[PDB]
Amino acid sequence: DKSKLKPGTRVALDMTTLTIMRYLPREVDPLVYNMSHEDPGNVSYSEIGGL
Amino acid sequence: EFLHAQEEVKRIQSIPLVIGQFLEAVDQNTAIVGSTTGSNYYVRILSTIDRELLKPNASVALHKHSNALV
Repeated sequence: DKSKLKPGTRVALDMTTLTIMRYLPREVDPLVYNMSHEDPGNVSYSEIGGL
Repeated sequence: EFLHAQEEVKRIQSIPLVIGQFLEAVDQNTAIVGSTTGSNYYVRILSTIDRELLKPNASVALHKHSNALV
C-alpha cells in the first residue's frame, strides 16, 4: 500500500535503486516502554485522604 | 530511434535519486547545486527537456548512478 509510508514510520528501501522492498514496522524505543510499565509509587492509587 | 532514446532517460529521471537544493545557474549547460550528502556538486542539466525553468531557486534531485541533474 501507499499507506505503508506515512510521516515517521520506518521503511526499508533497496540500496542500489531506492525503491521500496518492504514495510519496516517502527522501532519502539525501550525508554518509552519503561515509562509505560513502571509506577514509581508504593502508595494507593484509589485515594489518599484530604488530598 | 528518438522514441527509443527518450525511454532510456526516463529511467534515469526516476529513482534512484538523491536530493539537493539548487542554488543558481552559472551555465545553461551545467549548474552549481548543493547536496544533503555533504558534497557540493557541479552537475549537468539534462538536454531535450527544459533547462530554462531549471534556473530559479528550488529543491532539486540528482541521479545516484550518473551524478547529474536529471
